[PDB]
Amino acid sequence: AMPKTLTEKLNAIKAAGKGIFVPYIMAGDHEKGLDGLAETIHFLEDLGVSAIEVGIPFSDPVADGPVIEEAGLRSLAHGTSTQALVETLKTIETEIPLVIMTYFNPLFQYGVENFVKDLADTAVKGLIIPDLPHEHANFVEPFLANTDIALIPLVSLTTGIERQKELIEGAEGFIYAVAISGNYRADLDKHLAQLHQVADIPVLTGFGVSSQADLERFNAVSDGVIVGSKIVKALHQGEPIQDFIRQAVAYQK
Amino acid sequence: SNAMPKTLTEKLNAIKAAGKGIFVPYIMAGDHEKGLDGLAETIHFLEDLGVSAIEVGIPFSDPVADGPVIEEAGLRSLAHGTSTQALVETLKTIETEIPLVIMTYFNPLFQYGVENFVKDLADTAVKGLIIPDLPHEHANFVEPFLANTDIALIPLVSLTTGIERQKELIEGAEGFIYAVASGNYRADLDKHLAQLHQVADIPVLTGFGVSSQADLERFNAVSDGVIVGSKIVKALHQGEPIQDFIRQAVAYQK
Repeated sequence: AMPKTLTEKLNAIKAAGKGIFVPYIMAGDHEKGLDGLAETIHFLEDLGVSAIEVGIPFSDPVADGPVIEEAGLRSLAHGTSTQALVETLKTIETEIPLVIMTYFNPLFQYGVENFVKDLADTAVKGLIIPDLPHEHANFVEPFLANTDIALIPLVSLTTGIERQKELIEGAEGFIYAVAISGNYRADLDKHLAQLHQVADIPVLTGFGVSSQADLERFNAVSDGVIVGSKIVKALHQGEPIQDFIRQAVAYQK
Repeated sequence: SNAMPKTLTEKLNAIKAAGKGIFVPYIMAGDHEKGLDGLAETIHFLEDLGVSAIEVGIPFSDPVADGPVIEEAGLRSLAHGTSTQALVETLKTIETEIPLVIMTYFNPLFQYGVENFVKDLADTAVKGLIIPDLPHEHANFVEPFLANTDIALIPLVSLTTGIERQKELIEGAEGFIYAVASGNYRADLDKHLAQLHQVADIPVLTGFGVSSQADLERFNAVSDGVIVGSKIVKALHQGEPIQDFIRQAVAYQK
């Protein structure tokens, strides 16, 4: 198509028998932060550089909190890789359905289609991708079409009900309710119950369950609970957690 | 509908229908004395307690491979409140005849929205894009959005992994080619650089550590030019002299 101006400009320098010189700078690494970027660029322009590489600093998307953040670091230090996890999961036989929770990047690096196909014969029945926006569900949903893997949607309890209906339309597996300042104190119990009524599949409460009291409260207004930090921490530190789980599983009505 | 209903929905509905609460523990895969080899043990432990399902976390691994100087520069930048959104806005402000090449890992791009990012830079000095951790097989996530634009997607080509293998990357290259890798008898790099140089239809630049004029001249003998990263970032930060080095480098004639 239309030739790109960067190719043209570099070809011209080469054609003139001059060496191409491209400095790299980190955007925002300046006394004035991003307000220093123009100054740096013009400084390099004045010296007649061919082009300038402008780096964007990398921030991770992990928002799970310290207990789980540390568990991830321990896991990586044991040499855990996505590929090795998939292979290990093929090994494991269980009647319990497994739900994979991952951020998008590891999935993307592995290959979404590959990941789904490689788990076809496993105990994996669900997939949660916390940083995948609803508008970009097409990155995963097509590959789950013929499979036994449900894409679980994360639904914010504080958003309007029409928005929640949109998120959960065509949802499979279950609905993961999340609740994240403001002079307005939201009644979480009310919102949870409202979501519960509206949904055609099970609604689980996925925040703030650390005690039997928490567990009973949320079971009154939903189908159940997801418990993360407490279990991860207990397993790591060797605290007994059997009693808590036994009691939780035995919740009736 | 016409498709088979998912087993997870059925299993959870059955627990609910029995009037029992659903209970789902989360575990981090690999967080065990035995690492991944402990996963089965943990799952069976939870199965024995009659949990409804198990959430199995995948650890997130950092993609940054830039080295200490640039790693530190990133942390400084973040501590100044730098965001992708603010960078884009700042770039709309900047007028320059020099073409700018954005280097980013995929995740920040993904978070921003690839299409948004490209459209938001449409009228700016950005003419190139480098995404070190974008696998060639998944170039469809970016390439389509660059189709009608003036932004070239620059490929990283490894000199060690053999040029013919990376034929697809090189043939479908725009902007320039970023090559990555008398003494030490690893003169395989010189040979590979020269081979890549002949085969390429656009300029080939060296992205090995250039820290001296000697480094610069060596690579210019077998390529069209160099990219200089750590040396410049460190010098700007530490107030080391850099103007002379750049002046000399820009002026170099073979």
